[PDB]
Amino acid sequence: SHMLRPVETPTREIKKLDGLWAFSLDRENCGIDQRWWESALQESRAIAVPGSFNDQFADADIRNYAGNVWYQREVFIPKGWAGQRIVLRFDAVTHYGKVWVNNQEVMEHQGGYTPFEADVTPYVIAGKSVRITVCVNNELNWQTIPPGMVITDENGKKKQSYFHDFFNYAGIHRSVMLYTTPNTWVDDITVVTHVAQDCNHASVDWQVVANGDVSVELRDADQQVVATGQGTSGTLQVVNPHLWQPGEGYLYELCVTAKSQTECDIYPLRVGIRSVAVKGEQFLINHKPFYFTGFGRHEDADLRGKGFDNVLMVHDHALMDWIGANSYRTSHYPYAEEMLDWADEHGIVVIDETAAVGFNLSLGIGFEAGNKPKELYSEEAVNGETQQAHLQAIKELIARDKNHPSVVMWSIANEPDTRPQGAREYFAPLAEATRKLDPTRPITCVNVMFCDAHTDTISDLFDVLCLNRYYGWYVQSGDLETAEKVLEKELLAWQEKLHQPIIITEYGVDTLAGLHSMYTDMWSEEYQCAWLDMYHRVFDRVSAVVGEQVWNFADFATSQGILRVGGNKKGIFTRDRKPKSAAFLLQKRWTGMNFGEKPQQGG
Amino acid sequence: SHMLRPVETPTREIKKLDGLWAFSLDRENCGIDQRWWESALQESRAIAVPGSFNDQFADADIRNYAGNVWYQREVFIPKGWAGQRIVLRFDAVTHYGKVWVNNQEVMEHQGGYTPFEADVTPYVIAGKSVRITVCVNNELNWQTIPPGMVITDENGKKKQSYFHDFFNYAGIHRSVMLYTTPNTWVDDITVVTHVAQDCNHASVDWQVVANGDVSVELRDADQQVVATGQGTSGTLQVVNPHLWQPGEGYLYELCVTAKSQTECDIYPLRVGIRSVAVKGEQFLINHKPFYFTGFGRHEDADLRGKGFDNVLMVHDHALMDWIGANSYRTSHYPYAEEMLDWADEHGIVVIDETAAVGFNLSLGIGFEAGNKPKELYSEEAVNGETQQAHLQAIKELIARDKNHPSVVMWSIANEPDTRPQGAREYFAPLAEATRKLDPTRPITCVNVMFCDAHTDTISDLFDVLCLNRYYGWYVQSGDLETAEKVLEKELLAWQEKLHQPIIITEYGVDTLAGLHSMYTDMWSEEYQCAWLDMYHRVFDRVSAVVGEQVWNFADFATSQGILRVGGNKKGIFTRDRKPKSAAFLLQKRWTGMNFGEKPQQGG
Ligand SMILES: Cc1ccc2[nH]c(=O)c(CN(CCO)C(=O)Nc3ccccc3F)cc2c1
Ligand SMILES: Cc1ccc2[nH]c(=O)c(CN(CCO)C(=O)Nc3ccccc3F)cc2c1
Repeated sequence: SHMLRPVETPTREIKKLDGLWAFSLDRENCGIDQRWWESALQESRAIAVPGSFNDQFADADIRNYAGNVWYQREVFIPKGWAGQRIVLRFDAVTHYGKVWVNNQEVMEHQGGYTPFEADVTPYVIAGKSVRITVCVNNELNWQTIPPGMVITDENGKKKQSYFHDFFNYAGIHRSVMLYTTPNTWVDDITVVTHVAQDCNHASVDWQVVANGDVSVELRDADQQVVATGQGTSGTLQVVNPHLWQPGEGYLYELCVTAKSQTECDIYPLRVGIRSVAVKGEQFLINHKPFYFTGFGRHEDADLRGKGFDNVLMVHDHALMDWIGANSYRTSHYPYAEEMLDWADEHGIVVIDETAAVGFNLSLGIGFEAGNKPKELYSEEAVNGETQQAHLQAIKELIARDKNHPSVVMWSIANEPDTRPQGAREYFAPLAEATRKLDPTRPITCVNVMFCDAHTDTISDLFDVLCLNRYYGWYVQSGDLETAEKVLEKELLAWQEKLHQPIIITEYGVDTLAGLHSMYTDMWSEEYQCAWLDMYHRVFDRVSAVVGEQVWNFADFATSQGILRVGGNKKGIFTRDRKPKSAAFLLQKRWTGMNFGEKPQQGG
Repeated sequence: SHMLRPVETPTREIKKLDGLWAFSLDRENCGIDQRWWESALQESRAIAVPGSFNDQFADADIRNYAGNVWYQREVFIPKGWAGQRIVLRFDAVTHYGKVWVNNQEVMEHQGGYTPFEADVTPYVIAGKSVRITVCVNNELNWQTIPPGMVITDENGKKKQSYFHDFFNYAGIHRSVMLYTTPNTWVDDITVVTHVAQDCNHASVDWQVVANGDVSVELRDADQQVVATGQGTSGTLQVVNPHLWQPGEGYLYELCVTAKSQTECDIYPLRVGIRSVAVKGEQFLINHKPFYFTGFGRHEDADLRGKGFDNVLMVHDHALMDWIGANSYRTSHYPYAEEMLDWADEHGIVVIDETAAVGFNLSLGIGFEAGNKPKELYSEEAVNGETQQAHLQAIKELIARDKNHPSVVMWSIANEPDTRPQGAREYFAPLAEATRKLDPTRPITCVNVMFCDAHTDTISDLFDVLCLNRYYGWYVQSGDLETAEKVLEKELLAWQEKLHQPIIITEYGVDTLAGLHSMYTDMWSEEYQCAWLDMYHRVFDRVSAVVGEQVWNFADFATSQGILRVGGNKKGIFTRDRKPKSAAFLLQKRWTGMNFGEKPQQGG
């Protein structure tokens, strides 16, 4: 369906992200049989909502819970919403959630990171109080988008196992909200920006009205009409542009309007006039070679898990600003739009990624049998339905983010095993579909290291080569000398094989804050510096390398294991955002370069 | 003035705590002169708002900034607030704030932990947007509630000095909002709940209205009318009840109804049926010998400072609950109301405290530079204005929390130096006025240790004896063997002198998380455990001691100094809420007792 971020013009939001809701588990899964959405959640406890439910209660049982949980709260409908289209919207409900407005089911959704909404007008009376019950499921299987395997022992007690690194946090991670629109209302927009060697060109507009005549107009930062248009679906505006630039991110405003014989609708969409294209080994932005620096990030912090927070966001962007990072990838799932809005406004360049991580049965900490399917691409494991769900995930992401200028490329997935035979058969259609859905952005699929230049089967189907490389860590452990020979050899292989622009989208080493060593070995702050330093020497020798995104700006939680010391420690910053010495290393290299430009080969 | 916690039926809130305001510093203090509230803040940046401005940007020059900062924001006013009361309310603006609606100065407030509000109807138009500018000041001087001394050096820059331990966080710490009201509006309510010997008794209701007849109806949790009152002036509803007990905390809902011939105003007030008093050497909640357990706390956390957070609140309470804490103190300032709303609902007992802290001038080892007034109570320093401002502080807090059943006691001040001359003539009037503001709750002043039995001039004026003691820490450094003698010798010296209930409001020791020592010495977890043990042993032998609160629940930030290792480390939990070995020690002692019941000497 159509998706537009709610703003407040003839429209209005009652946030209802207002924190406190009632909360209780369903350990027996009799919540639907007993119709819990019909009565006050019995035996419930307070919970904060935008957030993960796992960490809020310092309870291991609640944290490791698999299955259904229930949220609930009563809210008032603004009396002034008398005759309006009243919509209930969840910016995210991790993995699955079903919604009842007082014994009337309105929604159902299967993906944890994108919004779903429903017209609740016929089920809400303006000025009264309603009972909103959400049932949330945090289970993964071979058709869910991060694939997964829910294991159930002889006792019936379920247990979630997955193939990605980060912890499987669940719950309502983002805002829920009631919002208003007139019965004639803009409900879908699509803007393509074009540019021709930086003096003028056009923005195609494509508008889906909920039954109205649409007019449109483009406004400066100082709010003046620089262009104007009429008609529905089709338009091309022409300009003398202030281009959206990685540095500043100048934004115009396209004000879309929907007119009945009786009702108006005004929707302002921030627009960034910029071109994103690949030419050979280069990633051109506004027809200029751009060099990515920054992080693979995560949505993760103490207490709130993947729950959104404005302070966290403000702080992290201050940090990424200080350190000199010009980019990042929404590591492994669509991030909260607030992030993309920030990126739009501050000129931050983003690699937007689906939640499609886990395709791989070969990332294992060995020697626990842990029978996984023997065929990755097979009816048991990654099958036709999976491909659909995957396709669906791509659709829902693009539908949401197609208009963000900050997004400079789509990432279909992260580290699938591309060796097995069905790999190319599974991904080819997804690469073609993605291009259909958005023709205006280069496409990528993040590559795991054991599917190297000689064994990978998929990378030619994409535009930019995004590599996850750990030479000197998981392999050639603690050996910088040989890791460097391999890294550079593998990069040159990829260069000559595909002649695409290479971005190292992951490189980093677990590092204990405060672990110092004269011998500069693996888990020490000094090693993290020596490692990163070595990678950088290599990158500056390889012309096709067009980007470097360190594996993790900050330590994050993972599933328990012998590889993970209370989580992943590849953070440049700790989880409470305190900088390891590598932070200062990067700030020198990144602030030291000419902005958005690859280093001549040496200082 | 009149303060009511906004709730939602004939009233509606659009929370302006939509994080992301415009923010800037005014290092030239020329914003007021240049009328910054008239246009958009130039040289601004996004800031999340609830929460301190200090830490959001990982910047020292902003963290330590003293002077004025500016918050700005725009907000559409709801169409449905057609001809209604529109009230702009800030739950807190640390220290000072001046507010402008577009160009209209609508507000001004000194005090940082209590709300203020005003009617903005004439300056706002429903259906339109309005610009909101807030000038926030963090400066502290002698006539301020947290007293202090700002020193402008030869250069044009200010540098704040103060006398309390915790860091001087500032900014908009709590919810800000627009909330609506009919023109006939309840604007004040006061409730006193008398009980006697636990079979039955009534509640006086007394309230102020904007011209409306009041239908006062008391309700079950089940919404059944268990009593009814009549008349805009008060009542006595004498029925047999369900007591608000510390264990579970039952709650009645007294609905207050104001009426005009044209408009009707409904307001639900949470009412906890309980009595509180001092009887000899006992604290009697519902006529029961109680025993306080818990912490002295602080509004403090990573990144956000003293800014409120639902997750943080949900988690901390999960901890206190788990560890066995049945009570705590709003240490050194009025906390956000949510904390008390939560305490009411969960039967959490709460010693409410004013921001009166810093009244003392001998409070450290200063190696550093002379002049700091000579006479604490003197026109130089703590004087007429300062007793006024102090009174004003007692007023506002009580005007807000007089109806919170969790509040079982008022704390006038913290660690005042009561040896100088004016000490007794200063606190006597305030001690008198407080009871005159609320005679339903006992009152205390938290005592510093160098005012001890033979030297404190001011304890007799209060009902309960609250003592901060570090006998094994600041003095008798690391000698549990003598620290015991002194402590008991001291406690028994207090008992015989005043014959009041004794609560140790502060007892704890700095402890580096992860510092272990076979020698069980200072700043080691082992020591912290041994120290707290030693105290418990002494409490267990003084029949007068009715309450124990460990020093801080969690490590927090302080001003820079030799005694503060990256902040006060006296937390039982670290700042990110990870427990020190003392947590499990307290766990066993606290949950191990009978609820609200002192051990039988020993145990
Ligand atoms: C050349 C080669 C061959 C085999 C490999 N196998 C691996 O597992 C990994 C680690 N992998 C990171 C991959 O980039 C990870 O994320 N691991 C993980 C997570 C949860 C449980 C157990 C786990 F090992 C690297 C790897 C490299
Ligand atoms: C018997 C005696 C005599 C003199 C003393 N002087 C002190 O300072 C303290 C410490 N005090 C806690 C009081 O309970 C504190 O809060 N200190 C502080 C804070 C910031 C900077 C420097 C600082 F010393 C105790 C104390 C005891």
